[PDB]
Amino acid sequence: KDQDRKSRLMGLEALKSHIMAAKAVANTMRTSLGPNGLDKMMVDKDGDVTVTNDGATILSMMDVDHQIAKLMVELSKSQDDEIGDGTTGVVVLAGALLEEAEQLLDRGIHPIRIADGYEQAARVAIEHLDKISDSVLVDIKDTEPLIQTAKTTLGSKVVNSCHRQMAEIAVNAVLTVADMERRDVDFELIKVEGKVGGRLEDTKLIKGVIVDKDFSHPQMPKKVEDAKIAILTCPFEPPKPKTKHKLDVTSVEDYKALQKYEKEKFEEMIQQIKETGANLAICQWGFDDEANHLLLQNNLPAVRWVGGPEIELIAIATGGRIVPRFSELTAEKLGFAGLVQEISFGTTKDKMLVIEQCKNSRAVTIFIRGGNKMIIEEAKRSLHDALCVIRNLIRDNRVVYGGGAAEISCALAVSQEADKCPTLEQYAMRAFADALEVIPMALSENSGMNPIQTMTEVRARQVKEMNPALGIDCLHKGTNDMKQQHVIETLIGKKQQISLATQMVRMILKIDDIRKPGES
Amino acid sequence: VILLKEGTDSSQGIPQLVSNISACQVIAEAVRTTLGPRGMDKLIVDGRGKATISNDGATILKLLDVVHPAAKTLVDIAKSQDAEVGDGTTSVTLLAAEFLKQVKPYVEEGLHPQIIIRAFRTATQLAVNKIKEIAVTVKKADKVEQRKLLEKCAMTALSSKLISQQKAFFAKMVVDAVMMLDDLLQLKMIGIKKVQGGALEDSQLVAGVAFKKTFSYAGFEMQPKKYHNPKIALLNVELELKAEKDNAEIRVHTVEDYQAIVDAEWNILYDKLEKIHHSGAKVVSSKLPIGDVATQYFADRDMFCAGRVPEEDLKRTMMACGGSIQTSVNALSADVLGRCQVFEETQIGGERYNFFTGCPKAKTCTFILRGGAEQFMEETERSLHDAIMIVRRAIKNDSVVAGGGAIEMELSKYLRDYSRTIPGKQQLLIGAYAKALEIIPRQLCDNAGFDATNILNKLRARHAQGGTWYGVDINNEDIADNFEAFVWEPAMVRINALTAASEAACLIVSVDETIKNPR
Ligand SMILES: Nc1ncnc2c1ncn2[C@@H]1O[C@H](COP(=O)(O)OP(=O)(O)OP(=O)(O)O)[C@@H](O)[C@H]1O
Ligand SMILES: Nc1ncnc2c1ncn2[C@@H]1O[C@H](COP(=O)(O)OP(=O)(O)OP(=O)(O)O)[C@@H](O)[C@H]1O
Repeated sequence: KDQDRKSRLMGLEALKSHIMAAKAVANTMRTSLGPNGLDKMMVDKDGDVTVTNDGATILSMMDVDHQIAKLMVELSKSQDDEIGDGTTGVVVLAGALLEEAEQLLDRGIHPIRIADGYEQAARVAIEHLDKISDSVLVDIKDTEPLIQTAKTTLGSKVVNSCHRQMAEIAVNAVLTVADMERRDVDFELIKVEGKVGGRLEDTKLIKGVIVDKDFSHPQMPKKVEDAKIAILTCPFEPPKPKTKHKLDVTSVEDYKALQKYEKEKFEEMIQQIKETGANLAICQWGFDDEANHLLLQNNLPAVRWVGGPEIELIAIATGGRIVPRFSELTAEKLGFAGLVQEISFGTTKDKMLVIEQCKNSRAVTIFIRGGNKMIIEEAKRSLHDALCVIRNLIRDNRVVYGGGAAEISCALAVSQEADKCPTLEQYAMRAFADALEVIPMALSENSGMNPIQTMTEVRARQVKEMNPALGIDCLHKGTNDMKQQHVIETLIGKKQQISLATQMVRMILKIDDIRKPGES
Repeated sequence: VILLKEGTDSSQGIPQLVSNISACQVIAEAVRTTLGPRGMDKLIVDGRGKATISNDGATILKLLDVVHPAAKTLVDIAKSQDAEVGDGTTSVTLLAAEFLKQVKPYVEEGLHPQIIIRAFRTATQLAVNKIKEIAVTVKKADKVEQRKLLEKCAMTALSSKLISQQKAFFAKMVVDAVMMLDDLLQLKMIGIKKVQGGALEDSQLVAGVAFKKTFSYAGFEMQPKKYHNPKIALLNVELELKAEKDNAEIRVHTVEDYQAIVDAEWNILYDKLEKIHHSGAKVVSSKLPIGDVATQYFADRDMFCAGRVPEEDLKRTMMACGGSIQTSVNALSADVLGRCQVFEETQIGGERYNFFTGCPKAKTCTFILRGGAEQFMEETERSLHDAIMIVRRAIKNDSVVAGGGAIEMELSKYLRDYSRTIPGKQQLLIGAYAKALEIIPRQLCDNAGFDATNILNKLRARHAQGGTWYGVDINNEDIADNFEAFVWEPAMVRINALTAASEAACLIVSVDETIKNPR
């Protein structure tokens, strides 16, 4: 049904319409490339304002209606776990590949020759990256050059003023939850929380689990050195339901009887913590005033009003289990911790619970601070980009010089190997060499320099001067050769940037018909 | 003021047929470029806003739904093509409209459509006898085993692909997967799963049923994987402590029943776990997610549990284990339980995967893909599904013909030579029927990006010299012998595609007036 009111696009003009749907996405994000990338204003659906230039926030928030532009949204679900640094880089690469393919479509070449020709030239550019890559941590492990490379990818944003102490934190967080010889870094084992107030220098590395809940009473001790934590859902008190107790009393004969019936329950379940051997009582609900007076005398602290996901996040790090009531209390499901402390922040009444193990754990949490809440969500993503580069260093310590140095040397090898291809895929190989030069050309355009004058000077430098590649001066430094300026990208991040860009042009050029049924 | 129609849509004559011939070509234009293994895919979006990316001709016509009357006559032929042979909807849709295109100038000159009906019944009946003469039975030719021949046809079908370098490993796995099945071959029995990460060498072939196992809840360090004869249970019940469907809310104002209220809510979970313990099910498979409390139950009772299983993988497990899918828990007994010989939790690809091996009804398999992208594995899944299809038809039908337009250019040469010896109105129509059959080697050159006129002029010159099995090549930009290059197709599907394309072309020509009732 519904044949009337249906948009159709077929013929040769549907091929250029899919190019124009992809050219609108690339031209917006060719200005936000590099550390000198221009900011983007985001207007929320309810009226909030948040400004950023990150690539992963652009693709997730751009409510596009074209299905060709919706295919550009799909690459962000798999790229942020792989490269983390070239989200703006693959969009301009997929767009500029279709720019020269728009010129190739005027000649009459079929897109199944262009999609196969782009896959042919991508294997030459991938092979050229492995020949020019240099190692860092071959045959040994070291933590000193890993912080220097992490200082460059972190300081590309506004958090460059405190990039030193935050780069040492992300190195020790990955090395605790994961080993370098195992090469299995888990992103779910590293959590990042934050609260308003303070500076960026007050970032502390908590090896364990943090929850934003205080103790059940202000007279509770703030130091638990014993590794026995009972995590339950019902507090050690007379039993109350989940929503509303609503105890009915008739007269003073029922109030006197229910008080003695509650005084037995106030004496039993409080002393039921000592028969098992637990010290901390993390319960989902709070405690009463009569229970808090008894917890002070027996030296047993407790955490009140712990939320839904806050319970399960503690028991994974400490190795505990969600206990439903007091009858299932065993010593095997009790949590383990080295230091449970409460840390306040000035006059703020947050008083979060800091559970530390004081050892090499398997779940580490990072608490960042700042003067505004928009900087805390920016610094969380800033450390998340730093976690992927260290993850790429563990899987492969070989690295390649970024900042346009790897892109120009790849364009020289592809154009040299294009003459050895005596078929109709030769024009697609020369198309791949021209689109590879656009990413270092957009780097110099965002820096305020002439884009063509800056590009061809490195062409005479990477050929006539020296065979090692030289970078493009993007941060207005003294000279070229960004290897001396310590701006180096990863090899896996540069190989998958080429492969994902070829994958999206192959899926776009093969699509030649769209049918959109409207309303009836 | 007295009208005979009064809203009745009706017209007859010659231009009613010309309006029906040109309306047939809009359906062929929707599946013109999807012909061939290197064809272009179409983008179809439904009313919900979900974009579907596929190049299969059966999936395109099922989502087109054109309200034209002559367009609906090409739908049920594609439906009958799935019942007669199993596939070939994009071949009979393109071939039906090109029969009407060549006779479209002949109708306008005053020729009656019933004479074109008598020519389509004649030349198709000659095409049935001509196919069976050239079709050779290759069963034990040149004393080579059939396992070596089945790896050769899958090598050409998987050529010029992502796994074209390692095609020697992928050709040996698609043969043993069909060899693991019974005599009743089916494409639905062999499932394909994808595992992200790793190189292409780490692809494995599961002899039984393996699923994704997205169960990411608790339950580590217990529940041992190795079981000799476990009882496979297929459930659809949620085993969480605080479930969205299984709860108990009673509003009393007594403190004595408040302990019993939480105990009664736990007894909903506990009695549903105790019935699995009485039935003896060593492995627990459920569609709904399983909580962390139920994982502690089977840990001490020496059993395994794994939730978040899709219902498609549960039905493949039912066909493998031979049991039945039970939604409730009180009806769980040995009549619906399964059995297998080897069950283990593997760590292939970094994630946990469960698979059974050694079932009494082990007629299903699972193919595991490894690669750096899911869209790399998505096109590999469709290419390996195409590699299974060529292997499966070679086992069922031994009498095969050369594909790649070799049987289409040979039928175009014989029907042209028969038309020169027939006087009357059957010369210009059957001679146009032979030229209309040349659209299969022509669209194979168009979708592959080759020169469509440079190959087809050399292909007909090769058939004029005596070449009977020469066609187009998808790898090389020249003609090649498809019988020597193991590009085959059975004779029965080529016959049934011709009698379906001629019947679809005859139903359009025999229609001259359209009757519409006003309602
Ligand atoms: N100091 C520098 N000098 C020159 N080039 C640099 C410098 N720092 C980074 N680059 C280049 O900028 C590129 C990253 O650009 P950009 O900052 O626009 O993406 P991103 O925002 O990091 O991506 P994401 O959105 O995933 O964080 C890298 O490929 C790198 O080569
Ligand atoms: N490996 C191959 N090399 C050359 N030609 C091939 C190859 N595989 C198939 N063909 C040709 O492609 C044509 C069919 O193309 P395609 O696979 O797109 O349709 P199909 O799915 O076979 O259609 P249907 O489902 O109706 O059978 C056949 O006529 C066959 O001759």
